[PDB]
This record gives sequence, C-alpha cells and structure tokens, in this order.
Amino acid sequence: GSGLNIKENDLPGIGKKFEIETRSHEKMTIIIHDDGRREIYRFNDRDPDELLSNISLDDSEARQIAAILGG
Amino acid sequence: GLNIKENDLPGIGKKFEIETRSHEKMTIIIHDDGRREIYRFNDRDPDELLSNISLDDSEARQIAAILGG
Repeated sequence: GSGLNIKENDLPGIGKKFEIETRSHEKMTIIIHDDGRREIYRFNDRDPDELLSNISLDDSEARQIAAILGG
Repeated sequence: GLNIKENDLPGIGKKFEIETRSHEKMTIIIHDDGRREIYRFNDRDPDELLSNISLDDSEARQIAAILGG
C-alpha cells in the first residue's frame, strides 16, 4: 500500500534496525547502534539484493543531518 | 570534519551540500512546499549519482526523528 511504513526490530546487544518504505515506494534501512553509530542503506526500488548506496555517521553527524532534514 | 554549505534557491527553497567525516557527500533540497529531495554522490565523482530519494514533509520529520534519536 501507499503510506509511510516503518518496521522496527531490536538487534540484541547491538542496536535497533528500522526498515522504511516511503510513499514514493523507495526503500531504506537505518541501523542505530548502541554506541551512537548510524548506518543508512539504500536499496534498489524493486530489488532488495541490490545496494544503491550506504553511509556511516557518528552520533553528532546524524543529529546535524537530522536537524537539516526535519527542520 | 563535517562540512555543510547552505544556499538559497530563490522562489524554490534551500540547498544543503554536506560532506561527512567518512568523506561521503550528499545534497538535500528542501522545497518551500515541504518536499525534501536527497541525492547521494560518489565520494570522488560529483557527476555520478549513487541514489536519490523523495520525501514529503511528514516523512522527512519522521525519518529525522529516527536518525537524530
């Protein structure tokens, strides 16, 4: 369906994983590590096995980018 | 270091060009009407787009909350 869909999973001892599907039907996974590290993975719209891009951010970077993204 | 360059796009919105500690690069366009567009480029080639995503205002805020949490 076409709305914002977020699936959250605990990664025991490691952090939290968020799998997001947007209204534009684009796919992203965000891992938030307990130590502060953020990892974002972008996958091919129609192929989960195909990684388009990925980025690792420390805590301060993630918060700065989040401030921009969300106003 | 984390480097951010902000420009105004007159009558359209704002552009943020971001370079991270990992040397990765992204451009975020924030439209006046609330749309966000995010572009990810090759670290060494500004001409090669790795990925892009379009978000509405609500989606942007929700994703920001996850990222900044």
